[PDB]
Amino acid sequence: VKPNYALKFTLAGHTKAVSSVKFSPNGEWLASSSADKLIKIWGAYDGKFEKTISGHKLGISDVAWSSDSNLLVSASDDKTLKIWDVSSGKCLKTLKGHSNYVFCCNFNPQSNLIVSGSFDESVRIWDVKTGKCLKTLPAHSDPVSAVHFNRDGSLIVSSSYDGLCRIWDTASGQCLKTLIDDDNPPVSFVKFSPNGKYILAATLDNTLKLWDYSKGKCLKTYTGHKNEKYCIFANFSVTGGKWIVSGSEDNLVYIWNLQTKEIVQKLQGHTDVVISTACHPTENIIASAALENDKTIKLWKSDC
Amino acid sequence: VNPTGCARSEPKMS
Repeated sequence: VKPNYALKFTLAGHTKAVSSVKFSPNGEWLASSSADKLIKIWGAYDGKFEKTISGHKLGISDVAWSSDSNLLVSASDDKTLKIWDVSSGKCLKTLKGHSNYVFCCNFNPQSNLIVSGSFDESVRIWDVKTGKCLKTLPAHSDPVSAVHFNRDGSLIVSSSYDGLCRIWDTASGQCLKTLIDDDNPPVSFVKFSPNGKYILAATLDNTLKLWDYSKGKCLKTYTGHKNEKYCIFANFSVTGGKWIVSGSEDNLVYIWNLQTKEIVQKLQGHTDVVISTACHPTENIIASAALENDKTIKLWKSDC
Repeated sequence: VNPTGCARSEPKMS
């Protein structure tokens, strides 16, 4: 049965483009990052402003939660990542090493490691406790648009404008597999699926694809949206109907049926590119965020 | 610099 996501709250406060929103694993909070150099924390269910976290010298392209909902990591144009204690709002560590904008980041499930991708075309693996880089992977031949650990942290998937998705062995940093397209469009986002066996990849030819990791081939293709210019997050929605969720450059949130690939909803309201969406871990709630003409985050709820 | 303030909000060049 098709979802009926409806706008419940609009979250204002950032002063430039929002870049990324993420729900805490415990379901309590939403974190947002922005080109305004700030991270903001909001109540996950009602969008209530909680706090602002500051320290980066330039704008931020991504933020991510640790598994216990206590830490954040952010990726900044200032060429660093920062690890934050959410409760105090203080910077615990500044991760230095990248030679150009840091674009994407994630903790592993154990949350002892952070992975980052940068416009310097590398992927780095960092130790959370020491704040020091463990491995630098010569991952790609163009900017790295996304990085994500699998469900036991043993694998990292990375994507790049070079047209490749690569899967890396976390422990050794060595490449296990490269996912290949003849037509080779820039890859703007990748993420492992909730069951651990698929990878969802966005390409800048208005397409999302679900890849079978084991077989190294595409299973599902999702189209209808607009995506040629920005690295827009995408998600698996699993709390109710099994959907794929993405932002779009026509200012809409798109929701597809994972199995049938049919568009089941388009959420209207934003007035600029929807750069980021996230799905609540237990409730049927979507967060979306938009670029500079809008600069708000919206919370949508569905009955199913 | 990225005129919009961060890499992700900057449109990709050809």
